[PDB]
Amino acid sequence: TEVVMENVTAFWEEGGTPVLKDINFKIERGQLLAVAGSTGAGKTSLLMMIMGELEPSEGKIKHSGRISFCSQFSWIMPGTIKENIIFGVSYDEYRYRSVIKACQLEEDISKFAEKDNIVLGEGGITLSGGQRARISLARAVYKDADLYLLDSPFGYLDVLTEKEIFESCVCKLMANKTRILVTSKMEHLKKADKILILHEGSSYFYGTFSELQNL
Ligand SMILES: C[n+]1cn([C@@H]2O[C@H](COP(=O)(O)OP(=O)(O)OP(=O)(O)O)[C@@H](O)[C@H]2O)c2nc(N)[nH]c(=O)c21
Ligand SMILES: [Mg+2]
Repeated sequence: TEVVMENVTAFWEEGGTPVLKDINFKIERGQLLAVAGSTGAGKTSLLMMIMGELEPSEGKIKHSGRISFCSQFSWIMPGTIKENIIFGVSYDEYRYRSVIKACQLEEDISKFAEKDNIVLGEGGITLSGGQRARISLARAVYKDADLYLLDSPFGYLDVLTEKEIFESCVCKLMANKTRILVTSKMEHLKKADKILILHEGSSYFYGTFSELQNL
């Protein structure tokens, strides 16, 4: 197993309301876990526990190795689009190009005369929300890691572009990698190896899409 939570409960504030309550799941190496639930359900807080930023008050957690995290809030730093995606990791042309194709960024980049050297974050280009989201996702996917934590990464995308990038990036390009994707979309839940739906900190459902259909 690469990631396990067993009977996990946690609090952000000593003696507040628990942000996660008796949570259970397991992901084997290379699988995809979909994490769903309404705002404030605890999805980002669950990822923070995996990243060691929130400690359990009850229960056990297993994970090892390097993490790459994609925030639900896209961001860019001053530098070229290539520098933003590689973000300090060593460069490889094939890997970089594979990521930007999987993220549909090749189309955007081909329209600038400076191509991958277009400068972001310095008052020239103002990117759209969807462009900034795809760059943020590409940054997280380019990094080599044992576990990818993708927190609602499809912000501002129309539903067909979201579907296409889910399929080319999260399912195909990342097929061999352990992934946790925070997402609400039916096709993502259907393609995941497991689904965890959170509601106000609790496990509303944990199992497969097939199991849920049989209910
Ligand atoms: C991300 N985060 C959330 N909280 C609070 O933890 C509770 C669960 O908040 P959440 O951010 O985990 O919910 P979720 O990611 O499901 O919501 P969404 O992104 O809108 O879809 C809420 O009370 C937050 O205010 C947080 N509280 C502290 N103290 N530190 C944090 O980093 C933090
Ligand atoms: Mg969140």
